[PDB]
Parts: sequence; structure tokens; C-alpha cells
Amino acid sequence: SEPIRVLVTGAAGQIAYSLLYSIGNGSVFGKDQPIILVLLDITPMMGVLDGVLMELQDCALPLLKDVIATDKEEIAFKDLDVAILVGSMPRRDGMERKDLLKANVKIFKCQGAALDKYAKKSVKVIVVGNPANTNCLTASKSAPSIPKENFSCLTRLDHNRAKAQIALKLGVTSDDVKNVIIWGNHSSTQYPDVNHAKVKLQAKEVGVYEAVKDDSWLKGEFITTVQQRGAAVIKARKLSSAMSAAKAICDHVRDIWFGTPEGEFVSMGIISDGNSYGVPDDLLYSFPVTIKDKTWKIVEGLPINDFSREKMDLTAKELAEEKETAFEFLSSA
Amino acid sequence: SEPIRVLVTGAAGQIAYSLLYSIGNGSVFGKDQPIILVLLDITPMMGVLDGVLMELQDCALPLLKDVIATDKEEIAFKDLDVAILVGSMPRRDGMERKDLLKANVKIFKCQGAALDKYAKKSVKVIVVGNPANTNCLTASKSAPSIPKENFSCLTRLDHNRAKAQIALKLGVTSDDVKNVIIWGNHSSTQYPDVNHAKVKLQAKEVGVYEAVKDDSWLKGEFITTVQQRGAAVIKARKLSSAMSAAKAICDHVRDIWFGTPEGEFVSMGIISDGNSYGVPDDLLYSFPVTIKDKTWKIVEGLPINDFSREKMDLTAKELAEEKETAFEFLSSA
Ligand SMILES: NC(=O)c1ccc[n+]([C@@H]2O[C@H](COP(=O)([O-])OP(=O)(O)OC[C@H]3O[C@@H](n4cnc5c(N)ncnc54)[C@H](O)[C@@H]3O)[C@@H](O)[C@H]2O)c1
Ligand SMILES: NC(=O)c1ccc[n+]([C@@H]2O[C@H](COP(=O)([O-])OP(=O)(O)OC[C@H]3O[C@@H](n4cnc5c(N)ncnc54)[C@H](O)[C@@H]3O)[C@@H](O)[C@H]2O)c1
Repeated sequence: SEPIRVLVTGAAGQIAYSLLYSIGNGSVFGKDQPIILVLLDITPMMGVLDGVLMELQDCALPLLKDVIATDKEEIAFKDLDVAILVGSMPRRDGMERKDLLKANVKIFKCQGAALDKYAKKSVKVIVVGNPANTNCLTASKSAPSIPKENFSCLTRLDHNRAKAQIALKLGVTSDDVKNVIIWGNHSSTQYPDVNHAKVKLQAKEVGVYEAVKDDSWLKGEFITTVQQRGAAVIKARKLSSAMSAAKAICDHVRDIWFGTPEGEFVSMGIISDGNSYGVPDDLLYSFPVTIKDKTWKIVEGLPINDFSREKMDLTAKELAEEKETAFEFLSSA
Repeated sequence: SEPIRVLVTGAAGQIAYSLLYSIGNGSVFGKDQPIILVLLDITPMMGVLDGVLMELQDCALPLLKDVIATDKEEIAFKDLDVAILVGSMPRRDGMERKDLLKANVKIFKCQGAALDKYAKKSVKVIVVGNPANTNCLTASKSAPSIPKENFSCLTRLDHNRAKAQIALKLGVTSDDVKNVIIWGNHSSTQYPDVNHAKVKLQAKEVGVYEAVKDDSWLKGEFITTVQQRGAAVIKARKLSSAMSAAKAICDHVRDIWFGTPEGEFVSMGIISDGNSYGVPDDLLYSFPVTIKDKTWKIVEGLPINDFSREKMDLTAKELAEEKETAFEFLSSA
């Protein structure tokens, strides 16, 4: 019950258009939490942005005390509590086309630095624009004034996907599926881990492996399914996976705002420093986490097998290489 | 506790894309009400829908007992409880040249017969495809077996537009504006009426006219803005209302399902037949509504000044005008 300043960058893009509404409804921070919405995008997008601004008013949301559009970072980053960084230039290729979209990192240095300057030192930063993990890390080195801990990336999307896959298989509901784990990079190397998942079956919560009875599946194509998903959806829709990614973002923040449910944990890419898994420190890696008062704690002491350890080694090495790679991009060593 | 079939035409378009997450949520028909979501589009859009079906799974929406995508309307219209008719051509600039999007009228006529043939005679038809009013008349006309009372078109984007203009102005919240009335055509000739509205100030609930203290504003530039809004968004985004229009369908549909709150009346485009307000009969005109048991009632005994008559007459003439055009097109070749 008192205005909170929320910034959504990339605000003229596709995910933002689906996301804004939901922030507005009070689906994220409280039916009791009034928001001040800050909208940021690129100059040439400022006409569309006003359009999108008109539309948030026309929704006539009571929570929304104010709404702002901007091209300028002072306004954008001034006094925030929450920053959601969706902004970035569209992810693809490598050689099949766009060689190496790493210059999206020149953008988060610029954002971390702005966060550094104007934002409230308690600002929670959530990085959605890809490559999520490495822009977020990058954004954290530029924001030395803001804590390591309140920088996170999005993996929830992959985490929700995994759950939907499981449900499909067993013919239950995605709400019947606890403790899925997404490990590592939001990428082609993500490790959807169900060695620790549960599923309501009967009046029993059995256990993902127990339940599926088909191990090879959970260790292959299951993993593939979840990785392919973003492309598949774009394959069909021909557009951004907006409704589902906006939902995942909502969850990502809503879970930081209210905490995780009892007995359960969620995936969030955070800073590895002090990890108990054997994952290099000073990486922006995704882990099983629990959250109390806007504070995450890596779940610890989970049995980690052979398959899992390898998979977790592979995703680390890639994150590691993207870090080495962003660092000559970036303006300091 | 038993599913209803809800139809959403133009299910592979822009407003449908913003609306579907909110039907699926329980936030339109209730948290304890399952839907069998029927989706309709044109043959060439089926791959898109497949795509959208994909995101719907990823969105964990248990209320959705089923999701039917079709291009057959012996399929799409069959056994309906609610039909939501978005599907059609959207206005594009040179929306400010000529708007005889007549492109559209055949689709409503044909969809009404379909409704006649296949939907439950209790179906409640919600028409969104523009021109809202006139499409709604064409549809009801072709659906004799369905009680004309069952048809209403969308003017709640307008209603909320005006509420929104009041709020900015007074600096209250949307929730703080009440009993607004949108009269006539979903057009630049609509009338955002505030003679019967009430605002909630810290000291007391007052007339808008009284809180504002600027008649010229309300009789002039308040008016102008709400009637040119739709066109102002298209100029901005290069697309027409989606976020805001979706949000408003929800509202419209919700008041119907659970009734309007007491002391509160909403705008809805219902059949003219029998107004206590001087409006000609046999028109699809926006009036002030009360809803109890999914049945709307016009608000009567509201004194109409001259200024207000004027505005109401201006709009019933464009409605008429428009009717002439439609029914000439339909019986022409
Ligand atoms: N982490 C995940 O789960 C996940 C999933 C899907 C997409 N994403 C990523 O989220 C981001 C958004 O995707 P989209 O579909 O919304 O893209 P989009 O192309 O529709 O919109 C992106 C917007 O960013 C803007 N932009 C560019 N540079 C900017 C800057 N410096 N500041 C602010 N805005 C700026 C563009 O002008 C555009 O308006 C992309 O990085 C996308 O690949 C991540
Ligand atoms: N009255 C209002 O408040 C309001 C506000 C905004 C838009 N609209 C109108 O709503 C309609 C939707 O526009 P838009 O921006 O959502 O989407 P859009 O134009 O991007 O897509 C709408 C979809 O309708 C489909 N369609 C066309 N003919 C069809 C048919 N015969 N059967 C089924 N589907 C069919 C198209 O294939 C398209 O996928 C337009 O008429 C627009 O002008 C009304």
C-alpha cells in the first residue's frame, strides 16, 4: 500500500506488450500494491511506446498510480525498486546467419551503470534479454554499488516448460509437478533436472522418475523437447513466445515478492559465488533456490549423480567461455 | 461446476492473443468454472493456432478442459454458451480518409446464420469486430431463433477510456470514477456522458462536473479525446487496440456473468427496441446498463439536457446511416 517503481525495458517489444497488463492487474506484486510504471525503449520506438502508453491507461487499472515512457536512462533508472530488463536486439544465428550477438552486452553495462547511478541500492534487477545469463553477469559488474544477490536472470520459462512436458506425459497437471530444476545457462545447454521432482499421483506424491518409468526419455528427448520449445513455438506462431514468457516473468518476480511455497523450490539464474555444487564462482548460473523476504537461498546438499554432474559441467564451461567472451567486448579488464 | 464452450473468433490475431490468457485464468468466468475453449480462424491460420495451443500448455491453465482450433464452423459454433466475435479486418490508417470497412459485414451475417444453426439458443453473443454496432445488428438479424436480447457489442473500451480521462484529470484512480455512460456509436460520434457520474474525493463523492470545475473541458476537449482515442493509438503503434480492447472484452463479459456491482451501471451496445430515451428503434446503440442474472436492463429516468440530446441524436443518425449502407451491400452484387 504505497507506490513502487517498476521499469520494463524493451517496452515496445513483444514480450513487454503481454507483460505490462499483468503487472498492471496486480498479478505480480499485490492487489494491494500500487505501481508506477516506467517504460523504456529506443528513440525510434517512442511513437509506438506512446501508443502502448495510451493503452495502459485505457485499461483503467486502479493499481497504476502513474505510467511513464522514456528514451532517457535518468528517468528510466531513477529511484527504482524493480527493474525488468527485456531490452536487447533479437537473438539468433551465429553463422547460419548473425555471427555473434554478443554486443547486446555493451547494453547491460550501460544499464548496470545507470542502475548503479540512479536506482535505489535495493533495486531488484531481473534480466530477460538474451543471452540472459551473460548480460546479467555483465550487468552486475557494472553495478558495484548494487548487491550481487539482487540480480537474477530468467530460467522460469524453461522451468515452466519442463513441468508442462511432464504433465503431458503422465496425464496430470502442471500444477501437480514440484521441484523441477533448471541448471546453468538459459540455453542449448540448460539441464532440466527431474531427479528431484515430485508428482501428485493418486493421493500420493510419487516422484518423476518413479512415475514416468521411462529413464532414457527423461535423459534425452525430454531434455530436447524443453530446449527446442522456444523455436517450436516460433515455428508455428511465427512470433515471439510472448504470452508464455510474460507468464514466466510474472512468476519469477511474484516468487521474489512473496517467497516460494512451502516444501518447494524454483529455478533462477543467480551468482554462483560460494556454491556448494562445484560450479565455478563469479558465474551467472541457474540453481534451485528458495526465497523468503526477497532473498534467495540456494537449496543445498541435493544428491548429484553422474548424468547430472556432467550436464552441469558442460553448461558451466559454456557460461565460462561467454564470460571470457563478453569481457573484451566490455570497456574494462 | 461444469464447463461451458466459449468461442473466440479471429483466434490467431492480435486481440485474441491478448485476451486468451485471461479467459484461461478463471478471471472472466470464475475460478471454479471450466471452459472448453473453441478457437476459430481461417484455414491459412491453423499453424499459428497450433502455436498458440502450444503456449496455452506452457501457461498452466487447468480451467481449459479442452482447446479446439478450427476452420469449420459446423465445428466452431456448435453448442456454444458464449461466442466472442473478434474475427475481421482491423482499421488501418486511411482510417482517417474513409472507413467503409464493408469488408466486414458479410462475416457477421454468415456467422449469425451459423449461430442460428449450431449454437445453444441461449448463447450470449459478444461482438468486437468493427464497426461494432453495425456488425452486431447484421448478426442478430440472421439469427431469428436467438433472442435479440442475447446480442451486445463492445463499447467498454470506450467506457474505460472516459473513466481514464477523468482519473488523469482529477488525479484519482480509475476505481474512483463511477457511472459513466457511453452513448451511441462506437465511433467518433459516441457521447462520453458525465452528467450522472460520481467521483470519490477524500472529502466526498461528487459529481464529475463539480469535482472537475471546468465545463468547457468536459463539453469540449474531454469529449474530443475520448472520441478520437482509437485513432490516436493506431497512429502511434501502427496497429489498433489490443491490450486495452482485450481487457475490455473481459470487463464486458464479466459484468454479464456476475452482474454489475450495485449503484454502478456500465455501457453496453444492446438492441434499441423500446428506449425511454428518444432513440429510434431497431438499432444497435450503446446505453447505460444494469445486469442481473446475465440479463441487462437499461437505466431509466436519467434526465437528458439539450447538449446531451444533441449528442445522442447525432449518433443515432450515423447508426442509421450505417445500417443503410450495410443492408444495401448485403443485398447487392
Ligand atoms: N530468458 C528467456 O526465457 C527468454 C525467452 C524469450 C525471449 N527472451 C528475450 O527477451 C527479449 C525480448 O524479446 P522480444 O520478443 O520481446 O523482442 P522484440 O524485438 O519484440 O522487442 C524488443 C524491444 O527491445 C527494444 N530495444 C532495443 N535496444 C533497447 C535498449 N537499449 N533499451 C530498451 N529497449 C531496447 C527494441 O526496440 C524492441 O522494442 C529478447 O532478448 C528475447 O530474445 C528471453
Ligand atoms: N470495438 C472495439 O472496441 C475494437 C477495438 C479494437 C479492435 N477492434 C476490431 O476487432 C477486430 C480484430 O482486430 P485485431 O487487431 O484483433 O486482429 P488482426 O487483424 O491482427 O487479426 C484478427 C483475425 O481475424 C481473422 N479473421 C478474418 N476473417 C475471419 C473469418 N471469416 N473467420 C474467422 N476469423 C477471421 C484474421 O485471420 C485475423 O487472424 C478488428 O475488426 C478490429 O477493428 C474492435
